[PDB]
Amino acid sequence: ADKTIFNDHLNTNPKTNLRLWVAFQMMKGAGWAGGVFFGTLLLIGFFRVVGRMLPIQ
Amino acid sequence: DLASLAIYSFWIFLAGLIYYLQTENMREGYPLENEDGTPAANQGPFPLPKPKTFILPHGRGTLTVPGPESEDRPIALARTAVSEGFPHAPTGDPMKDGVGPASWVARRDLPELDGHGHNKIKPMKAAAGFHVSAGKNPIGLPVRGCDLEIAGKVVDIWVDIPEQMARFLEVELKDGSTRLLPMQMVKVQSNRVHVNALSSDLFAGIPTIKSPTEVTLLEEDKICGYVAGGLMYAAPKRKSVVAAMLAEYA
Amino acid sequence: ALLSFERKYRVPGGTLVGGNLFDFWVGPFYVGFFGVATFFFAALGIILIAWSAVLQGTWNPQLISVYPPALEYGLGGAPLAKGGLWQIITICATGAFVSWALREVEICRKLGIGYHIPFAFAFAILAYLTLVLFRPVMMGAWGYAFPYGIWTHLDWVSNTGYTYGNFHYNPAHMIAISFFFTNALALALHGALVLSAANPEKGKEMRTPDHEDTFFRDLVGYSIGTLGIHRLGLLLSLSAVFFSALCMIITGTIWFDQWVDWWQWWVKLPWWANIPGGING
Amino acid sequence: ADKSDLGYTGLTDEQAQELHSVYMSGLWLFSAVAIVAHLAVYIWRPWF
Amino acid sequence: ADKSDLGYTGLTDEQAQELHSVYMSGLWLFSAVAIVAHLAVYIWRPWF
Amino acid sequence: ADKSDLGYTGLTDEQAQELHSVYMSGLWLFSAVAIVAHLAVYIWRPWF
Amino acid sequence: ADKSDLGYTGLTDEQAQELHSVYMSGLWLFSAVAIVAHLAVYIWRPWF
Amino acid sequence: ADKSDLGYTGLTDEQAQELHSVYMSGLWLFSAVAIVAHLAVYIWRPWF
Amino acid sequence: WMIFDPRRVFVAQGVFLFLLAVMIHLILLSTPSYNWLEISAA
Amino acid sequence: WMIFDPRRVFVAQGVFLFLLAVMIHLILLSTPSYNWLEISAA
Amino acid sequence: WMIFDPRRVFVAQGVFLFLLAVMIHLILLSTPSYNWLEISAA
Amino acid sequence: WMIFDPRRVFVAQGVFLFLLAVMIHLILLSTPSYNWLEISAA
Amino acid sequence: WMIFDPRRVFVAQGVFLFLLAVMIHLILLSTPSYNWLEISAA
Amino acid sequence: WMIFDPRRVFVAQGVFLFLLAVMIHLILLSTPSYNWLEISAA
Amino acid sequence: WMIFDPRRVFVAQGVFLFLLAVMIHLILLSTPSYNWLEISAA
Ligand code: BCL
Ligand code: BCL
Ligand SMILES: CC[C@H]1c2cc3[nH]c4c(c3C)C(=O)[C@H](C(=O)OC)c4c3nc(cc4[nH]c(cc(n2)[C@@H]1C)c(C(C)=O)c4C)[C@@H](C)[C@@H]3CCC(=O)OC/C=C(\C)CCC[C@H](C)CCC[C@H](C)CCCC(C)C
Ligand SMILES: CC[C@H]1c2cc3[nH]c4c(c3C)C(=O)[C@H](C(=O)OC)c4c3nc(cc4[nH]c(cc(n2)[C@@H]1C)c(C(C)=O)c4C)[C@@H](C)[C@@H]3CCC(=O)OC/C=C(\C)CCC[C@H](C)CCC[C@H](C)CCCC(C)C
Ligand SMILES: [Fe+2]
Repeated sequence: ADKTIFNDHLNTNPKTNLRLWVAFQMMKGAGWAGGVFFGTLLLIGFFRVVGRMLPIQ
Repeated sequence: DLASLAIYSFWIFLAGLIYYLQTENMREGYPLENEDGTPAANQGPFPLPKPKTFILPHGRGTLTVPGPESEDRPIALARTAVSEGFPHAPTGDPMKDGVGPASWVARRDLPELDGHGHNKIKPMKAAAGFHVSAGKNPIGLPVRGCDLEIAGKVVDIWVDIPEQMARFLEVELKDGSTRLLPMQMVKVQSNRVHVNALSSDLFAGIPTIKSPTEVTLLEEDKICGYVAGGLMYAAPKRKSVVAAMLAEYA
Repeated sequence: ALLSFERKYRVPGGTLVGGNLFDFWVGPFYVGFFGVATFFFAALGIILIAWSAVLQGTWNPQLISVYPPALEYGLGGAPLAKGGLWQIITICATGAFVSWALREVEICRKLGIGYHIPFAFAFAILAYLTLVLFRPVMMGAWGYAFPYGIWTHLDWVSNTGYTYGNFHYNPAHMIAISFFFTNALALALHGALVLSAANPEKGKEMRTPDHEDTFFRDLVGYSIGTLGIHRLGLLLSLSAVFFSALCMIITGTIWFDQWVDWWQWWVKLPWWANIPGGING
Repeated sequence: ADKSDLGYTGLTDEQAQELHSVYMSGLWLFSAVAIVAHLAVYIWRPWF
Repeated sequence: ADKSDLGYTGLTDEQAQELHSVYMSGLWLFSAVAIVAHLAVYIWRPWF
Repeated sequence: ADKSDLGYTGLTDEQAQELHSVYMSGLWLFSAVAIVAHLAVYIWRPWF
Repeated sequence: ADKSDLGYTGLTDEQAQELHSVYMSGLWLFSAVAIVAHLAVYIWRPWF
Repeated sequence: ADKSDLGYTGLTDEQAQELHSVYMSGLWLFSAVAIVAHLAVYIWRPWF
Repeated sequence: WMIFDPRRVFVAQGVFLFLLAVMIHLILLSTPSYNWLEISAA
Repeated sequence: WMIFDPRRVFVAQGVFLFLLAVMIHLILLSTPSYNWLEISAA
Repeated sequence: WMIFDPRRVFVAQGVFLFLLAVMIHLILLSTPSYNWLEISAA
Repeated sequence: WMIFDPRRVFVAQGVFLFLLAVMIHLILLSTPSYNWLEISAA
Repeated sequence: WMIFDPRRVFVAQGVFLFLLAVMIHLILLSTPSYNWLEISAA
Repeated sequence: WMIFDPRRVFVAQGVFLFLLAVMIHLILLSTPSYNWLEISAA
Repeated sequence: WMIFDPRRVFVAQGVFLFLLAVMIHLILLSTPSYNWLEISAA
């Protein structure tokens, strides 16, 4: 629960990595996305991913 | 005139305009002082000018500037390198001696004055100008510190008129002993507030404003500087803070 | 050397993971982790004014030239002074643009002044890029670029700037000029919005932000305050560049033709279509 | 009308329960409508 | 240990066994030893 | 020392501290180094 | 806590073990390594 | 944590555990990665 | 959190299908292969 | 540790050899009279 | 005394000479008439 | 039962498909009339 | 550890990407009609 | 819920079509193949 | 104050007399008669 030195834990089964980590921290990494890592991806990454069978003649 | 004349009243009358201008920006701050209180290395190629008379907006004296420059206020850095260059480190904890990222200064006991005959910054229980009388109105919600835990409850606003603005967000403690905190760092989204500067168990270390309605210019230095104190150290070293202090976007 | 109050501010850190290995204050200058980086970038860069001073011709930065590559060599290199040696100058330039705007953070995290400054040089990072990377990678080769000089890229912008007819017909360009003449439009009154109160005419008592509200409301009918014209300098000085990097990210790579021929897409409308009116009529 | 119930937002967990359902479950009323009208354009008129 | 006044620092013998013991390394290996490089110089080649 | 279950070993959670930095990030930056190369290889110059 | 005398820090005995083993060794591990490597540098190729 | 001696740090004998595998064989096999390559680039085709 | 819903996400279901439908229909309304609209002329 | 091993030479030397690799790719792959893979046409 | 020994005595000589040697090479390469690979191209 | 679960079940499917797929790639490379960039040649 | 870390994927996968890249080099560097680095004189 | 009803269902739903109907009829006013009223002679 | 001492002579004065020297030379080294460097043969 506490080491006194700082504000986290060593291991222990429950309580620790229980409903932190993937719950609160990098929650912005996906909400900001769907528009930045999805919106800049409709005419550039596809611009170079079809070239594989067609230009081969 | 001619084809070769006018570019010379310029390579001269302005070739000293970085010179004349620099000194006029080198009023405050200079002279240079060492790491103790000593006539330091020098000043530069554009040394500081001897100041002219400064008249103040509400009769605050003959405060010429550059003005007070000596060692009035307390400083507490244990000189690691006696040689001038390598940095210095505070005594105990750096957020008690007031050294490093958290800065303040000692001034005269006359707060910032406007022209109406009254002070500058007052709460909403010091100006019955704009109120609450339609629908449900949000002036009273819980908060959260950088430790990712609830910190207090803010239920008031310090009003402004000339700028029609805001400067502080007052926190009602469990008790009532006053505390303060800046305005631009804040990052509020829905129904709870999140500050990412100070932990929720280091808010009492922020001075109680001598008056809950007045901010003297003496007080307005640490009160908006303690949060900067937690923008440098915070926080060694492992786990949650690494997923809190780093990354982010805004 | 350091200032008088520069006593309490002296504290090690600021840099990220590794330690305080590079953060030694050499004089009035900051040599953080990106401090010795720019020391590495500024030392090699003075030689880049002197290299093509024996390959292209003259030794004086009046006509010194390390030209960009040709237009058609492909996705690759070049000769040398005419591209190859040009291809090395950029990643120092830009490698030095970067090691400067981000050595500020070793001072930003060092104290607690805001992170809106690793940013106002990043409209300069996104304004020099649009002439070295954004353009010449797609239309053929790195040959679509300007020279680095101070009189070479001059006769490159004018007598070699009418490829698109006139560039005033370029609407965003002209809006990124409807954004530029407005920079010193709001530095000329704001650089004089703090000057004349302790020095009114001589002796008089100093003004406060209520006289500001009887001088500028006695000026031009709009007084957003004093924090509305630092949101009125950082509104004059960063954007005349994204309206110019957009005046050119669809100019030449899509429109290498007359932009004087763009102002006939406006007169074409079903209402007044077959109709010559004025001047045109 | 969004995804679930009062109130939203919302929510905790969230993000692991918001941006996985607006493109697949909000598209479960569309992707099934897409499944059909794509097999006819596997021949007309890709090959003219 | 911190200081206060002119002209520390300074001071001594942090100035005596330090500053005296490093500055002449920049004021000899380049003052009279720089006239030892003048050897292959003063005759080569001012006179043609 | 070994344990019991699956993977154990494992070694939960040595299955998510060493199968992450060089297994995922090793092969994801083996996918961020291989896919990109193709984009100067696919057409230069199999088309001739 | 910081001390007083000459000079700190530090750190006697470290005037001949720290400031002479990785300080005066530079006057050798490259200063003389120049003199040997220059026997293959000074003559390439100032003489054509 | 740190010592006082030399290298300390160091950190004997990690001065010879972390500066033996990646430092010694580091500038040794890179003298077999960068140098052995020279032997096929000296002349093909700088000789033109 | 960190993704609005009462203000942002409501417009991402009602008209996101309206857009990515007709926005791809734009370039294929007068083309020399597929067609299937302006064929109605003979 | 005298030098820093997992800092100055694990991702800072991998780009230190990357320091002297590609800047010369724009000198030796350059040169106005070499090439020996480009001029397969003239 | 002072300065550094476990910090800044093995690094004030690594990239310092790289800031004085490997970028000094670019002067003896700013030549193309000498040069250890551009002698032939004269 | 028996065999190996913490041993020969993640190594019996790593050099077994690579010994049935990538070695099989060579026979569909044994084409030079098919082949996924030799079509330009034939 | 399901598989071996400092044994099967610190240099053994280094001869897995290396076992693929170079066996095909002498197919793509080769070929009777591609080259674009050999056929520049004749 | 979440977004306002009498500002997207009553009258603002009417401008989801008001200008959305006048736009498609601002493309086919100067068009011959349809027209259907521009000429009313015979 | 006003004028200190023990910093100017180390890094500034050495390049003040040098700065007072430099804007003088490139004219007397390049006057129609003087020069005194290049000419020593004829
Ligand atoms: C010296 C040679 C020419 C000349 C050289 C140039 C060049 C070069 C430029 C202009 C530009 C402009 N010139 Mg001029 N111009 C001259 C000197 C003048 C004088 C004057 C003598 O006092 C005036 C009043 C003007 C007027 C103008 C502006 C209309 C225009 C952009 C100014 C701006 O962005 O500021 C911002 C602040 C303002 C108060 C201006 C805002 C007013 C409105 C919004 C702008 C109207 C322009 C156009 C109609 C855009 C439509 C407006 C929309 C409704 C928003 N010019 C002389 C006659 N001028 C720029 C331009 O955009 O070309 C037309 C341009 O690049
Ligand atoms: C034919 C003549 C045309 C024309 C020719 C061109 C050409 C050519 C160009 C423009 C470009 C622009 N023109 Mg025009 N232009 C005209 C005349 C004008 C007039 C005018 C009133 O006369 C104005 C106001 C403008 C304004 C504009 C902008 C829309 C645009 C500028 C982009 C830019 O510079 O950002 C870029 C910002 C930077 C480069 C700053 C970056 C800072 C970097 C990171 C730091 C550098 C450090 C440095 C190396 C160190 C030096 C300091 C030392 C230490 C001392 N033009 C006429 C109409 N114009 C440019 C453009 O549109 O493309 C973007 C462009 O190429
Ligand atoms: C919209 C963005 C506008 C902007 C903003 C801006 N510029 C800024 C900053 C900001 C916030 C700084 O903080 C920084 C500064 O120090 O303040 C002045 C800066 C700055 N703007 C500068 C210049 C500059 N900015 C310009 C433009 C702009 N700056 C835009 C108008 C221009 C013009 C007229 O286009 C110039 C010339 C520098 C004084 C300074 C950048 C300081 C810096 O980052 O230094 C790093 C450089 C080195 C370490 C040198 C190494 C480089 C190589 C050795 C040689 C480079 C080769 C290159 C071709 C140089 C040639 C220069 C000219 C001949 C073109
Ligand atoms: C140092 C050079 C910079 C500079 C400086 C500068 N500009 C300045 C000033 C200064 C010191 C001012 O003092 C003055 C000012 O007051 O700023 C707000 C100004 C100014 N610079 C302006 C624009 C401007 N700035 C420019 C640029 C620059 N000015 C540089 C960046 C330019 C260029 C590039 O040419 C222009 C055109 C104005 C915003 C302002 C000039 C104020 C002025 O003279 O206007 C007088 C008022 C009128 C003419 C009112 C009439 C309005 C219309 C003409 C009539 C139609 C509307 C009317 C409402 C009809 C409707 C009927 C109604 C009755 C209902
Ligand atoms: Fe201002």
